[PDB]
Amino acid sequence: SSSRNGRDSAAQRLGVKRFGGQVVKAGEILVRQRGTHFHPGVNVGRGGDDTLFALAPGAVEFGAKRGRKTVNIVPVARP
Amino acid sequence: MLIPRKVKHRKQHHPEQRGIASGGTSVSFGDYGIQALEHAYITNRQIESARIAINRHIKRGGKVWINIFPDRPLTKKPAETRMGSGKGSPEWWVANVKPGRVLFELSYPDEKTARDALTRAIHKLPIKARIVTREE
Amino acid sequence: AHKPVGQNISEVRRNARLRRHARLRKKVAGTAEVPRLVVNRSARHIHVQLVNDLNGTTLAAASSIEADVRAIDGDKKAHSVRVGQLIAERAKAAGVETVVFDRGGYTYGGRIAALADAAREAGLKF
Amino acid sequence: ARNEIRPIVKLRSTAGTGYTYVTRKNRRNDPDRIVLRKYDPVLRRHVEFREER
Amino acid sequence: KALPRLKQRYREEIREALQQEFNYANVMQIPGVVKVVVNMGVGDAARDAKLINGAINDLALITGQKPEVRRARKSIAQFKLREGMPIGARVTLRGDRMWEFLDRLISIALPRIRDFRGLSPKQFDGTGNYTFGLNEQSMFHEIDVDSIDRPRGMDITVVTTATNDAEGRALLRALGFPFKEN
Amino acid sequence: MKPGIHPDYHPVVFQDAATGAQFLTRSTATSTRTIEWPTPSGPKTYPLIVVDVTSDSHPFWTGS
RNA sequence: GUGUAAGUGCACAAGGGAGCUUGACUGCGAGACGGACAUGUCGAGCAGGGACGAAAGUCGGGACUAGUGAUCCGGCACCUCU
RNA sequence: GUUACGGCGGUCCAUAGCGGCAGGGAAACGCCCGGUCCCAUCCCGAACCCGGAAGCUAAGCCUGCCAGCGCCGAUGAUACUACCCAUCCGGGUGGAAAAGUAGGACACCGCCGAACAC
Repeated sequence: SSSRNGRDSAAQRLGVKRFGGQVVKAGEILVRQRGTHFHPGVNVGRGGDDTLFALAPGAVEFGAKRGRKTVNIVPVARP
Repeated sequence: MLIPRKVKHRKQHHPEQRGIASGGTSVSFGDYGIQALEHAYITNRQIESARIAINRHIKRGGKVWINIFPDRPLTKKPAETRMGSGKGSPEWWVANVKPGRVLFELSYPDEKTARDALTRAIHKLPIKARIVTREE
Repeated sequence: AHKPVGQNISEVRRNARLRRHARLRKKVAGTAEVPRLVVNRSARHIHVQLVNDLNGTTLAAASSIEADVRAIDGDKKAHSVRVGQLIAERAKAAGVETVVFDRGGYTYGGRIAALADAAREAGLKF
Repeated sequence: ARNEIRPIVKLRSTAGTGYTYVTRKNRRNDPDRIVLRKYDPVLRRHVEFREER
Repeated sequence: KALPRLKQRYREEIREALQQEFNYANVMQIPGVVKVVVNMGVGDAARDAKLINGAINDLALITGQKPEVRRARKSIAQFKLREGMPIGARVTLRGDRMWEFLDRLISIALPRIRDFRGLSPKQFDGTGNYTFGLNEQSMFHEIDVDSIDRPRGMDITVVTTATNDAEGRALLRALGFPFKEN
Repeated sequence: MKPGIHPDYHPVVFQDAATGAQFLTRSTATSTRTIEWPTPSGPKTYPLIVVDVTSDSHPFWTGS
């Protein structure tokens, strides 16, 4: 007379965190993710948990490189 | 009786009764069809009753197509039990039927007997329905 | 009405080369102050370039087709060596000291390696 | 967890003239215990340890 | 500075005859044998892991090259078969060694089979690759036929750049395989 | 092939003991598997192997 | 197919295979995520001393997420602290 | 500058693919000859590597052709929907698919090198 279900796992707060256009510093986290849904491009690095981060400051551009959505960083214009 | 041989998930939500048909709004394989007008869940036993109603009204020869199959279950739970403590087991199987959808298609020569048969099969179902010719 | 069946080894060797070259290329980069040294080999002769992959442009060039390089007599290896000399001179004229070395989808050793080692000897930083 | 004689067993990895116990948990149904091993100690440098429990 | 029998013969007569038969534009279209293949499925890997070594030794003595030991990539337990159990040996042959092997096979052993009426013309496939099989190794004088402890048969298959069975059979005829001439 | 040596490789003279239509050629058959009588059939001398039976002494498609 | 559940990914291989091998290191850490709080997660880059590689460069465990339990009280080795 | 050339790259990567037809080999791309030397096969100079240019453009590759296997793809309408009106029903302002259709398309672009030339 039991429901043997009921369990669940607390969240991990995944997804995009710095969308198109924004200004990001270095080492900042663009997206947390399990697999490489989004891949790195230029001035972008990968983590251990397939997190992404910035290697050079600038601003974002979610473009594709041969069918795969990438993330990039572009040079800000110095004031 | 109509049931599937196996479903992956044997406890499903209740189907939706919102919206009009997308397919089965056109007679396909016979000449004289049935078309729904309302929203409803139609079960196994209803369709059995209806096909028997038709075959006992033509009685010799003339074909009957059933464009529906009860591939979505529903869950009763045993009697006099307080609410809670889980989800009941599947007991009868429905097909959702949105308005515009076609259920049955006959192929018998004379329209008299055919229209009459379809009417006898309409009065075995919970829905308002109407009768269709393949024409425009 | 004679007709073949399937893959020739020329096709195999070609597409495998492209396969592993664009495997390797993941790690190699390009820039006008650190360009890529591509090599493109054949049985007879050889070709090389200095590439900027930021714009897919080219800064230097050389090959064992030019009569001045055919003026070598020695082995294929010696042709390759003099080629490395020429590209060192040309690169350091056009203003490049440091580079990487892309083996272009070929194995290191033999003509490729003797080229590159001659270049390392004659000044290029790799 | 506990201290049962688990398949993944043993510990301690001590150093020769290098007293910086580096630790690792490994099995023990396999044979070996007189070769390999290396790491950086104090004041010293990349040299060779034992697995000495 | 050397030439095997079948290869000298190949470059002398057989290319000419196939040209005069099939009338190719380029001679590059001429059919030519590439390699020869040998295999032995032990099959009792789960019952004798030592017949494998026996077969290795036999094929060594037979072909003059240490075989390859083919592992079982899948595990099908209705045969005891598990991932990595050695089931068979395999050898590739290319060049002068190949031509010498065909010379020996055609000239010593296949004229030593018991009541050899003929190898079929129907062991081909798609274009002309001849895949036959031997029950015993009691035939090669290469083998020390005193020491054998069991029959350990084998399976041979001969691959060629021929494009169809007609060209394959014609080439292998010119090279001297005893087909059943039919 | 390469070290992890294979069997040894030397020539051979397969002397036709049927009708004297002998063969002779390079082979991987030697110390491994050879017979005495280094009979030169050619400009050089190399082992010989009695051929108990062969093609021209084995009635078949190629022989009656 | 991916050691083990599922998903997200992996053929550009993270799948399969072979050679060396211990970075399954030490001293740190910009800036960030998530955030009641304590916990938790990644982290480029610098230094010694190394592996591999021809070099560029990668290596601060495992394709990623689970695989464990705060504080107190005791125990073992080392310290130029008392 | 230029031709039926080769090589390195790019496109928010099939408008670029697969298959069929014809056609080309000057220098180059190739295939091929052979394992003397570096080097290599979980066995095999098959591959990788080395030394050369007898032979052939048959194949790879490049060129044109075929919209056929695949892809791309609108306008307008519909579904759905935000907001508002509305005693159930339904409706108005804006947004707007998928599929389908008309069609498109046997790719385009950049750099160096050759050959060719004033």
